[PDB]
Amino acid sequence: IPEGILMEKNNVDIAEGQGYSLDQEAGAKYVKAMTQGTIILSYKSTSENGIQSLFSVGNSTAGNQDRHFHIYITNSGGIGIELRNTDGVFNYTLDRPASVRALYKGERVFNTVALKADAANKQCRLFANGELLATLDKDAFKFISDITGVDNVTLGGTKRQGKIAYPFGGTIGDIKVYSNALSDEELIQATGVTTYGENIFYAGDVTESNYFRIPSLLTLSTGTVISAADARYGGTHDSKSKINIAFAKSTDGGNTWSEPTLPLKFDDYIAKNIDWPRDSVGKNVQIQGSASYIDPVLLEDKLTKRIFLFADLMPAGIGSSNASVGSGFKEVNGKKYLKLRWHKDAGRAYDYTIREKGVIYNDATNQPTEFRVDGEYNLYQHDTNLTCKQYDYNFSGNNLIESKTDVDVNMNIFYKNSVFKAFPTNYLAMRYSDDEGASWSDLDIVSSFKPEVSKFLVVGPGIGKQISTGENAGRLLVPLYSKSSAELGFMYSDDHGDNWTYVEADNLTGGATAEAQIVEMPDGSLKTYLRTGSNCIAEVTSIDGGETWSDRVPLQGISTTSYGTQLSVINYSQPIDGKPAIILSSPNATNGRKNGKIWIGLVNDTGNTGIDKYSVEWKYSYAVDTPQMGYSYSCLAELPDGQVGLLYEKYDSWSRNELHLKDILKFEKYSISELTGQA
Ligand SMILES: C=CC[C@]1(C(=O)O)C[C@H](O)[C@@H](NC(C)=O)[C@H]([C@H](O)[C@H](O)CO)O1
Repeated sequence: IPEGILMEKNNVDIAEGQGYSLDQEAGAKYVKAMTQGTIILSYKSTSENGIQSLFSVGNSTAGNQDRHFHIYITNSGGIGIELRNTDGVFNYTLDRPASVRALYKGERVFNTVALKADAANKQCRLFANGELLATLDKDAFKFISDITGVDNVTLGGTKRQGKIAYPFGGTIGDIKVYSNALSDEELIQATGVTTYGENIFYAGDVTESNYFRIPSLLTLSTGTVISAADARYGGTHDSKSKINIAFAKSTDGGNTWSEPTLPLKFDDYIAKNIDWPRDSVGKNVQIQGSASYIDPVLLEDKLTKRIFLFADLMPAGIGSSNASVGSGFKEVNGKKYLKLRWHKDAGRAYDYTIREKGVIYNDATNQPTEFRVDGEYNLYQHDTNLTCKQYDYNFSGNNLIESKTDVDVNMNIFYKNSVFKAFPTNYLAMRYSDDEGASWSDLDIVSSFKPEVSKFLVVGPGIGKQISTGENAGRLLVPLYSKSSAELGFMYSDDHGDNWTYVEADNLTGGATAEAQIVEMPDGSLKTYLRTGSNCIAEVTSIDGGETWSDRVPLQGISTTSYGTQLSVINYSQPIDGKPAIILSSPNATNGRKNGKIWIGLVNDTGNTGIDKYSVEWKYSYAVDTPQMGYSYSCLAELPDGQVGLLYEKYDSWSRNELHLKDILKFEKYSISELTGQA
């Protein structure tokens, strides 16, 4: 077998289920005997077949259907390989879900992939569109030379007992087969020739997080576009993990983004890039003793130009599912204060409070203690800052070891090793900025209003809303949801963010995940669209600036799942078809988070008054990709030009098979012309 390229073919159209024989190529005899090597190919799939082999080499004869090697893709964007010679001899597999796409802006696009079988390092590596997707190490390295009775080299399928299995349909732009193992750098470069959309946050940036989730995108009145997202360090798991909130901005209409910052973060556990295991056991493991921030909301007060960032604040080892019932506050002298437990007191004895100027009081004696906290909630004993050892986390087999290091960090009331510990329920935190993120104010815990009967009261991620007209013009609103007397709720402010008031929008006690977003009607009334625990998105209306809301009404015509997914709905500044318009984003499948679509709803005045004054006609729907392609949480924003920006999760964030994937948060832009099917 010679060194270098054994075979190359260009522009090969393959009819679905037909395949294409490469048996008469000059180098087929070498390819059928490869001991190692590299395969790189450019393709465009036009088929909806479940599994589609791009390239294969194997034994096509009777009873030898498990003797072959193939690189394949799935209609849901997965990519992988199978190296087989019957299960008793060997069956090596490697794959990564949501690695390729099928359609972009209405047309089928090319993806570039590569497999590297490195004999010297006894390792296999998969690449696609400029990214290293997965790695497989084997002590008993095997390749094509190890398959018994190889008799074919095929494009677009795998020959099994004389039939074309895993049928591809489309075009193989180019394929190059090398007997040598090219470097990872060469493959990143080669496959990086085809990319779609862009990343704002990514594995390797200064956040030091390998994973991101829960997008927020907002264009400011100044033209600057800002964004935020969960920087999920310990895999893509929800809280009871180590998560910080990342932030970035664009001053050129969303073309390039700044170096990300971490406006909301904890230091009890180190922030580091770590590859979370994706095996059936390790994938379920999550960080146990870390405090975190989760689910961001961005909002601008157009009058003052001030911006706000809200997020849920989870004490050490807490998440919504295990938060304790209670407000986390205690009323003394008619004023609500954050309550604390001295580490040497009884397990449930919260006998202290943080009062004026952060001074901690002994509630029993009503006398100040020798401790206090600053605007960051870090402890001080007699003006000396307290510290504790930062933790690190590493896997030893399937076990996650969380151990103290030698690094000292400031002791915070939300940390597990703090001398004074906060009540283990969730909180609502916020910071404001008057310089578009160059600096943020002190930590403001606004959840003193948390109902004492509630398990959790959290935010509906995305953006908030400021009323632009009517009697309540100027009012700031942020959507909330809880497990208490009400499910859907809101917090509003009439003094530009200085103080907030909580509102219960219903009397549902089930605690379903009612994540919602708010839109304003022409007269200042409001309509809120929300995820529900039923098979539909609900709509509620308010005629009094969000103080009271109508009963939930199903949003007719827009399909969803029973468990549901967060949605994004925004106001658009110009009329569409001459009418006021709102734009909605959400996966459209009835099972699985996939088939994302952007809808345009036109506001019509029915001629009635009150809650029934307006009716929204969802006139247009725009499919982002093919039906099986993953699409989860998202956030829309009207960019300074006429475009609509979209920051979304391009994978199924609910699936137990798609956890811990890197670089799935993508940013794309669409014109109203495109969105209205008008090309
Ligand atoms: C595993 C994903 C949970 C999540 C969701 O995607 O449904 C994401 C979101 O971040 C999360 N929020 C909090 C505060 O935990 C919720 C939540 O975990 C429940 O799943 C409610 O849907 O939904």
